[PDB]
Amino acid sequence: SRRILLPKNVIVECMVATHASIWLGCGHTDRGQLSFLDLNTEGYTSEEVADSRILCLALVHLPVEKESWIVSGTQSGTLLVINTEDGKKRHTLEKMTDSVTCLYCNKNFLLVGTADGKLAIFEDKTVKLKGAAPLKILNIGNVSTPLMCLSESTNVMWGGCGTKIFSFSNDFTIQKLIETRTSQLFSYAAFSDSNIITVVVDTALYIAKQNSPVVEVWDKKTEKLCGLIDCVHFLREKMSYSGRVKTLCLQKNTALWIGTGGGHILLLDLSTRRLIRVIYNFCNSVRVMMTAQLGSLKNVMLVLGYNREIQSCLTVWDIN
Amino acid sequence: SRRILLPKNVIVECMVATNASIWLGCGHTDRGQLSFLDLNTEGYTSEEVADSRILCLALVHLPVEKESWIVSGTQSGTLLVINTEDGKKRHTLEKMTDSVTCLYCNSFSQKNFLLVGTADGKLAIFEDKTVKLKGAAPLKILNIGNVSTPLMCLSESNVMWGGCGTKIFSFSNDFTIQKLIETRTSQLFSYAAFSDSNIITVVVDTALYIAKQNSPVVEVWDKKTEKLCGLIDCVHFLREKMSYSGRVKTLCLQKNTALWIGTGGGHILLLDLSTRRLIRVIYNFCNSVRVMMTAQLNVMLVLGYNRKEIQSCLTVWDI
Ligand SMILES: O=C1C[C@H](C(=O)N2CCC(c3c[nH]c4ccc(F)cc34)CC2)CCN1
Ligand SMILES: O=C1C[C@H](C(=O)N2CCC(c3c[nH]c4ccc(F)cc34)CC2)CCN1
Repeated sequence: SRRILLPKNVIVECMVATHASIWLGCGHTDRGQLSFLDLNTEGYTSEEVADSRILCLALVHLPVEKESWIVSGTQSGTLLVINTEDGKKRHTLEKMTDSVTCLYCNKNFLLVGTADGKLAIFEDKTVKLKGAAPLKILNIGNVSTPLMCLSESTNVMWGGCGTKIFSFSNDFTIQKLIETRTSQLFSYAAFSDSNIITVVVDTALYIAKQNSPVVEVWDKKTEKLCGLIDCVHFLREKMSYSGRVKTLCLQKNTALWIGTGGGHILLLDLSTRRLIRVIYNFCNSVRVMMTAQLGSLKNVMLVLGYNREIQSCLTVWDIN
Repeated sequence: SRRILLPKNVIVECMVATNASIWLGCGHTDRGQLSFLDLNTEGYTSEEVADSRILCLALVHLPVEKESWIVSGTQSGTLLVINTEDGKKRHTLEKMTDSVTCLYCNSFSQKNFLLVGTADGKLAIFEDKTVKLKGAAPLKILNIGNVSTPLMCLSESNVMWGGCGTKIFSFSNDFTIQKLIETRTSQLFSYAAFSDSNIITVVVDTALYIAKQNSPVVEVWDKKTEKLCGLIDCVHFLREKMSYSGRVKTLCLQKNTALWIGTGGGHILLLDLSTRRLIRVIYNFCNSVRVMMTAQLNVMLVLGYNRKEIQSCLTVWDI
């Protein structure tokens, strides 16, 4: 494990590693600032690239053309595309009707979730073209529901929109549309009515909600709540822990990492439904937890957390 | 509303309401001490009536015979029966094979019965007319558990429900266990450790609301399907001073769709069972809630204590 300290008062909204260095979208500013951290030298440089805050980052790599583009999704709905080699070669795709609240890479596609519950689908070969429009736009929700996340079993894709879990495929038509507010009977009502912030797909769908210590477990086939993981109880068995879930992350098979707003990390064995390890006070608050392929067969876990004046830290370890 | 302080260091294990008055079994002693509190004068009297701690109490009222008997279940298995009018009229019934952990008066159409739950998971049944007979033997003894599982609670809505270990049992007129639900399976939704704990209380309404030992979770079970149909987590109800354990000590159903939950921290939550929402919260009512029951003269009686010195209080209020 190696801990890299970012420059003081830097806030990271989003993060994307490149196959070592990471591209970061900054939250300490109202404009669109893109930063770049060299994992080796710990070198940090930044640039103001867009008028509004960069909320999402997706790296779009095109093998046939041997080109990689870093896509930034801003608060105003801008899709800014910068070439990873030459930064001078940059442009914007069709501007979204609302904030870009999600960016995911799926033939390959660039999926865009918006604050008004829309999903824009671009193909790899379309990302390269200025002002390029999507193949289609899926109106899943409304202006009061944002499309926050996307995931896959690792075809069939799963995403979160408001309090709903949705699935789509090759045809790009909504298949499963599960209302999760139904968990109110087993979970605390306020947590059930919160918007889905993250989704992880294994044998079931594990979902986290805004300001909630409860991870809801849903069956993919029955479309019913088949379980609950309450971080408040896993942490207490010091008593003041909010246990709010900020990040959900699957490791291989039957292992789920949970990062809390109070800066704790819990690892659960899904096969035995038992807490393996808890890392208390990892930092003051855990923000992002993701897997990254950094080189040839170099697979690593990245944790972004911050301390209390803000001090953001990036922890790196080999995912065994 | 009013607060009646008991003499300093008096500990109440059990209560039964009967001026308005209450019979108390004391927990500040290793012998059987039966107390009496006049709820009007606040007058307190007690007497050492048995050799071991009184854990349970029940009033057996025979309106035909025009008599009333207070039944005390002790730590050694004694069922001591005392006449409420003449305390010199007293006798014991057949001694139980272990501690008396539950006493309840129920009716079946119409006959009335005294139900005796034991620490070795047994249920002895005595018809009301049997209770006035010295050394009387029960009508039937049902083995629902073992020495590890105490029959801790008994309730009704005629069908009797109870809890023995982590199993919920049901029985009717025939006195034969009908439904036997394993609750350890709440583990998928509830925190496993809470699911594995023994049942300490059961309330019967449209569903079964069960509390478990050292648990902030009220498990809600469906009588017809015999499957979990809800959870009421008191830690989250109290939080939305975040350090509350929210451990359930008592459950008491008030009239039509309203449940009172008394916690170890001295808090009382009131929930509307039809809207599943919280009506009222009484934060730091006392330091810790022990007993919560309804008495027809109508009134809600709460027994709490504050703490080398213990001060028990009784709070009474018109419903
Ligand atoms: O769809 C399925 C998958 C089910 C399964 O095997 N699952 C899903 C439910 C999961 C779950 C519930 N409660 C938990 C508490 C802690 C914890 F780590 C995990 C859980 C455990 C894995 C079996 C039937 N069918
Ligand atoms: O026969 C029935 C009635 C059941 C019902 O209607 N119930 C049970 C579940 C209960 C419940 C869940 N979560 C809560 C949170 C607070 C609170 F006060 C109460 C609850 C109250 C409603 C349905 C199946 N079986």
